[PDB]
Amino acid sequence: EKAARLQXXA
Amino acid sequence: MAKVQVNNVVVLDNPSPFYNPFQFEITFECIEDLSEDLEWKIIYVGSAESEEYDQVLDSVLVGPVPAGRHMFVFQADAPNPGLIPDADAVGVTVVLITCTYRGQEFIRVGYYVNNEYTETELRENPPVKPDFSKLQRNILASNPRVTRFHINWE
Repeated sequence: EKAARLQXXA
Repeated sequence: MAKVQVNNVVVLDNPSPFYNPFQFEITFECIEDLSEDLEWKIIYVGSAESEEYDQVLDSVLVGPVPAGRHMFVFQADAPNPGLIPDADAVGVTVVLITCTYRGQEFIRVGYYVNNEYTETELRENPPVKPDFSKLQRNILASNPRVTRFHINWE
């Protein structure tokens, strides 16, 4: 959940 | 369906020292001739928590693009370490490749990037301030994160 910010990229 | 289809992205010169420029060989197909330009960008995620530390490494306008297959090497200088928060410098970060047509983003390709030291002492006892001249960038090229957004192509 560190990359939850980037959830507009799997 | 979409006028531009990205077929493949190959990560070149990898792994490499932190300061080496990024190199991505992009292949895309154009169904019909495009009236406008395609804007490609490479964005480096300096900090996972804060947007302000994303760095646009390079932006390229390609256009007009005739129908058919297009292949090009997109190269961009390495990020400015003067904008990478110390806590985020060593370990996993993300690099993104984005393309827009008429200002609308239609594809986003992300790669996890692992920045790590190569000397045993540094790996066991990393310096308080990250030493970018001793970091090795390893783009995890075998697993890209892709998102395709359906835009208005007229």
